[PDB]
Amino acid sequence: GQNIDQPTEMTATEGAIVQINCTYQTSGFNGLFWYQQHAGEAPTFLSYNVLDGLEEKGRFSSFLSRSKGYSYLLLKELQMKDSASYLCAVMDSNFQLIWGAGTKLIIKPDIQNPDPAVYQLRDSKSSDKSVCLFTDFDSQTNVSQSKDSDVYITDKCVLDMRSMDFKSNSAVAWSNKSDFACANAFNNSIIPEDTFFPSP
Amino acid sequence: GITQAPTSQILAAGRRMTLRCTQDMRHNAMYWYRQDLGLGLRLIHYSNTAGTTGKGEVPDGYSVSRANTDDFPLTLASAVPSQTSVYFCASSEAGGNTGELFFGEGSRLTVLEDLKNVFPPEVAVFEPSEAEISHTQKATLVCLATGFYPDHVELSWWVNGKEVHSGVCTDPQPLKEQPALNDSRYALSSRLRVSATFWQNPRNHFRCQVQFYGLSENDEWTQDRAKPVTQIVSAEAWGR
Amino acid sequence: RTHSLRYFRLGVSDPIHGVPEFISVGYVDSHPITTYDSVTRQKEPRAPWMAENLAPDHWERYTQLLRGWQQMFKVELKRLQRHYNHSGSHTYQRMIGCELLEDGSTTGFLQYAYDGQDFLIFNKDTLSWLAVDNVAHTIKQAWEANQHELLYQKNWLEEECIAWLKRFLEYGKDTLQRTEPPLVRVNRKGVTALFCKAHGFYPPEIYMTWMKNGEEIVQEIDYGDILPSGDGTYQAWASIELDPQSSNLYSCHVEHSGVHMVLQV
Amino acid sequence: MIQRTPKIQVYSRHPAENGKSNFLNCYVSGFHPSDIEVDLLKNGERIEKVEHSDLSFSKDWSFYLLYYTEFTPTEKDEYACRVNHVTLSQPKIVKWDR
Ligand SMILES: *[C@@H](C)/C=N/c1c(NC[C@H](O)[C@H](O)[C@H](O)CO)[nH]c(=O)[nH]c1=O
Repeated sequence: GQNIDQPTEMTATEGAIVQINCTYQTSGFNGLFWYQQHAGEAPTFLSYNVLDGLEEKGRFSSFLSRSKGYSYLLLKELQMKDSASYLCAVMDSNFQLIWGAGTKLIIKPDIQNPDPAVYQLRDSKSSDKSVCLFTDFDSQTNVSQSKDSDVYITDKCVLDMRSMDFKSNSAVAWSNKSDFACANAFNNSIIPEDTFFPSP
Repeated sequence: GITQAPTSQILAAGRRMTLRCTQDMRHNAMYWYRQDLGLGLRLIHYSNTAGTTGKGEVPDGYSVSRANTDDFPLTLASAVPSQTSVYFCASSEAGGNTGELFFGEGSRLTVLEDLKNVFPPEVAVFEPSEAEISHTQKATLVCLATGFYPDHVELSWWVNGKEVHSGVCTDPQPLKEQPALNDSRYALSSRLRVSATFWQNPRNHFRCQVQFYGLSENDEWTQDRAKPVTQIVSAEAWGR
Repeated sequence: RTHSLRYFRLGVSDPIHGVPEFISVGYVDSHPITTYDSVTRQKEPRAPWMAENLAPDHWERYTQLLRGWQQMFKVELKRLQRHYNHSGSHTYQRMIGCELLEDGSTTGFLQYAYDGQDFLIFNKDTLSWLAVDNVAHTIKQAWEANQHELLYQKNWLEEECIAWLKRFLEYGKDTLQRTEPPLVRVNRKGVTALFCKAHGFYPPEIYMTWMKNGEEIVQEIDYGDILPSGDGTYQAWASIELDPQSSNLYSCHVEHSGVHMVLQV
Repeated sequence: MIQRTPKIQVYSRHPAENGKSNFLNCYVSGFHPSDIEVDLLKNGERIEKVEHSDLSFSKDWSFYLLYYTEFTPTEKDEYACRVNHVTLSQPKIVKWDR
């Protein structure tokens, strides 16, 4: 074959449905595979289709149309653990498995009680850094990389306190600059209007 | 099932590396892929059965053998910078049918023209904001691993001597400290959030541990700083 | 015209010295197009118009596939011979392929044999395996438990095989799609017999028969086989025995590639 | 087990006109298993320059082969095809009947 095409990235909400598309131009067709690959880990087999129609496996279903040259992987009732890359692969006439570039699926947690705030973490005796934590904001909030080259800001990360069934977003900002405060750390991001800034 | 080794490796350009791959599932078909950002898995070499092997899409610089069913070693005769990649070994009961692939853990290889700028992580832990404790009755510790290169790093949290995962969020990817440069050093952050009552127990111990895969004994080192061998760098905090 | 593509495999346990334990060749119609065996370990063309139109990449990829298929075929024969509790040398065979008929309809087939007798036969419409005995029944169960492999086979037979066939048909069209008409004669051979004889024709499909009084097809006709003459054309015959006490008038009828012919004796 | 004995047919490529160069064919078919020995005979003696197709496969699982040599047929030259097979206790000789 020659081309396997799938979107680079998709973002959906926890509890919703997402359809991940894979189109293929190949010389010959002997079936299409879907694999799941969590970041930093090995791909694992999800499905195989080769005749037309829909095939279900738990929360995931896989569809194929040979005439249109495409398939989708359907994920229902999305959960955070579905956050992963999803890889499409087609066997061609020579039975060579041809791999698409993968679709990264990002899932926004349902934050039931948002309480956006920026905190200053306690200094470490062994570091010249001061550290700021933007946390408990709603999932529609995006965190921007900073403008100041000597201020470092991490992407938002969803943590799960499984004991209390509680999820929260946060992003970390840090610097050794003398002119660096938590009150200004995330000024390049659009943050909620009610974001709580504890006084020093 | 199927095992790949080693799983993380720095290499001077010119060195000979052999990545090992073994499965005891009695699969006839084995595969070596490299995975690179923005591309689909690319096949290097493959073997449909013992006693034969074939060339994949990108065989050059690589060789394999398959004298037996179980083993499929990938050899790089003389490594080059472009061979920095993540290598996956995979097997299948039979080649070219509907039976799926079983992947090994993956091997992260970084081939460097000059080891001159390999750095280990600086690790630091920052204790929770008191305002957070008051406002939320929760307490978030932060760990930072900074200044390391390459990005072969694994961060783990340790509470009272045992590794934890609940309440932890580590960045999935490290960030470039200077995005422009191509030899830019990296940073990685992680958080551990506990209940305020758990944090406020004096006997509770928190440690951030960062495993770094770096140079080995036989690597030449000429820099005036400490040789960045494979090592664990950690930092701790006690409850208050 | 109707055309077909098929691949055979032959496996032999404990073969005599020199003889390969594995052979596989493809055909388009009566023409060999590919060959592989456990001695050469290479897939090679058996027709000039195959070698000329398929790059080395094709032969390299399928050589690797065949080396795998060779191994699996041995393991399968081993398993059959164990289950039959058979000693000595036994054969395993496979045949897969498809036909593109003149009216544009298609057929597809896949089947196996042990010691030259049907063993397992695939039904791509019911997606199931017919088993001729309880050794075959055991395999049927394992094979049918793997639904994806059945689906895969239906797809290969119905779509891929037909695509391969149209492709090879184009490659060999100067051979496969030509027509060389038969030369037909009648020969008389205390009993007399009329022999209707055809030669020089291509394709090998030909219909020969004897009629009596132009109205009825003769019962008791001896049919000769369609034989390769060695030059890429074929020959055949059909005979009837004459009854001196009968007033029957006889004629040879030949049909070849859309042309009918009658030789009145 | 079933072993199938080879059908043996001996015939010329073109209709034989005495004195005119031709090809003598021995078509050996319908046999199983595949091991088989085929010789073309010149007045009782084997011909050295004999060619043959690769072993061929039939739908009914049997095998076939064509053996052939160039010849100039004469009135006094008798030709034959000698085949041996496991189904055969001794070589079977089939004469070319013109
Ligand atoms: C060259 C294409 C040789 N092919 C070949 C095949 N091919 C048909 C088919 O792909 C195969 O039988 C299996 O169903 C797997 O796809 N079959 C065979 O037996 N021998 C050959 O040499």
